[PDB]
Amino acid sequence: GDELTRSHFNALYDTLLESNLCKIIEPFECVEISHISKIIGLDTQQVEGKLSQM
Amino acid sequence: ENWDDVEVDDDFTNELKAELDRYKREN
Amino acid sequence: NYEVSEKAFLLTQSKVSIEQRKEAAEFVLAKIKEEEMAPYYKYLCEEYLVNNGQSDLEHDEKSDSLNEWIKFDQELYNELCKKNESKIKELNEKIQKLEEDDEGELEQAQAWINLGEYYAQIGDKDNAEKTLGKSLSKAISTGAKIDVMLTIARLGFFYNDQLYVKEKLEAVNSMIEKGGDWERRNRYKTYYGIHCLAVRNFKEAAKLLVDSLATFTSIELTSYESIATYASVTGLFTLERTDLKSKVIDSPELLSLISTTAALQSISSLTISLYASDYASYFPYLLETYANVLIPCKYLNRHADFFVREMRRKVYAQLLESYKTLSLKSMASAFGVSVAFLDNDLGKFIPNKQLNCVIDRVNGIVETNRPDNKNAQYHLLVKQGDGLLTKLQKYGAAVR
Amino acid sequence: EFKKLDDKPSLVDVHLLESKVYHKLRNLAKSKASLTAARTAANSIYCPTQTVAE
Repeated sequence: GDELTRSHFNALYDTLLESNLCKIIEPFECVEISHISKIIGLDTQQVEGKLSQM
Repeated sequence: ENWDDVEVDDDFTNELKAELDRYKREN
Repeated sequence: NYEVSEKAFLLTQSKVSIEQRKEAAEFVLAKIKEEEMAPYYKYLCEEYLVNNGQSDLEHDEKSDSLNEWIKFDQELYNELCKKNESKIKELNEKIQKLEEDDEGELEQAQAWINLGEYYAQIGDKDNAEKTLGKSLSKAISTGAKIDVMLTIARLGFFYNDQLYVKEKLEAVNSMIEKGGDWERRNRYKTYYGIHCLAVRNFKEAAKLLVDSLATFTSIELTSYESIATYASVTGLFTLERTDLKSKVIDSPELLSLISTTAALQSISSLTISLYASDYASYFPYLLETYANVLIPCKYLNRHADFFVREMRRKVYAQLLESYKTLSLKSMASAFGVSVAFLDNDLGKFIPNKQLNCVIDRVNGIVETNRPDNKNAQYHLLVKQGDGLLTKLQKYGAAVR
Repeated sequence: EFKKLDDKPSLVDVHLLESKVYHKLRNLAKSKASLTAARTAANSIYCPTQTVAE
């Protein structure tokens, strides 16, 4: 119901995701995308959409 | 300056893209 | 006088509804009684043809139109002589008495300047500059300098002249350079980018439009929503995605232009879809931007197809930078396009050397081409050798 | 017409609502300016508890 709360909700949505994105980037890259969505815990389309935006 | 100004295309105006709105509901 | 040229511009090309020309005809019929539009009123049928251009009762007698209010009558013929006698002949004898009695100097210069505005009401560009020519020698401060530019600025919007206008504005600024406020400076800047839209200078038109403020309103020369459209829409085609984030989508001004006037739907629907990386609904936003914004505006009809096609080239370019490859079912299907239409879009983009990518058929994999270690030391560096080789020996081979 | 021509403390009441106009407008230039004129006048004119705390 609050626009300011939802505006910061996506700020933490990208903040907590970035903390999870830094988990897969710390080891060596060139891995399978299907295993990336299992580590983060979201759908394959959701991970590819938000990661490409950054 | 090559394949740009006067040659143009003579497509991509109306009838081509107007059909694309119907394709979204056909899937 | 731009309010007449802006509305009557719909009389040229309307592919949607005739009522757009009928609603705009009310402004032409209302303003023609207060001020004579005769030079532009006759210029309607003498500009574009085979739409409304075949209807005239004076020069060539024929009727083809979707609007019947562009034809001459006995009322405009009588009012043509009445405006010439009342607004000119009556006020010309009063100024003539001031020249014979020798009263003041600058006051007599302002008399020809004030009278020169009546020549724009009756639509005489020849005597308008003649009255300002006598007051040009007596002009000192910016009071009489800008008023001369006002008539020259009317030549561009009212008479549709992109040549003799911008040449005179550069001469006035070189004479007395002050600038006053931002609105006096935008007249030397914002209008300069408007004339560049005709010759298609790409970024050279939008250089001074982005830095221009959204509070600029010249009334007769230009309106509030007119500059709001030319500044916001043109800045989207020019500035790349790096500048779209800190300027277009986030602005203290531009965000107030589309919020007040909802007929834009450009800096919002287009930029959010590019920021959210959703191209499924990004395509139909171009139709509402092309048909309801680009077409009805005057100076936005010069490019026509050069608008959307440049965005159709840059919409996939952003997706190519975020992935080393691409799928066919996610592009030629999920985006709303087809296989044959997508191949025609990207078919002419690659050979023009604007971007580079790889397309496949059996696998249907769209691969992104990257410069890797090439960058500017591969081509531009080799091209720089011959680029400075010809210009260096051009003046050296002729000796003296 | 509201500057020392009618009601002196009524300014902050106008600047407070004006700050909410540019806030929903996503304009930070006028919103910080309208509040600055209200915070500067806080030493000149005076407002009740609900207005000052807001």
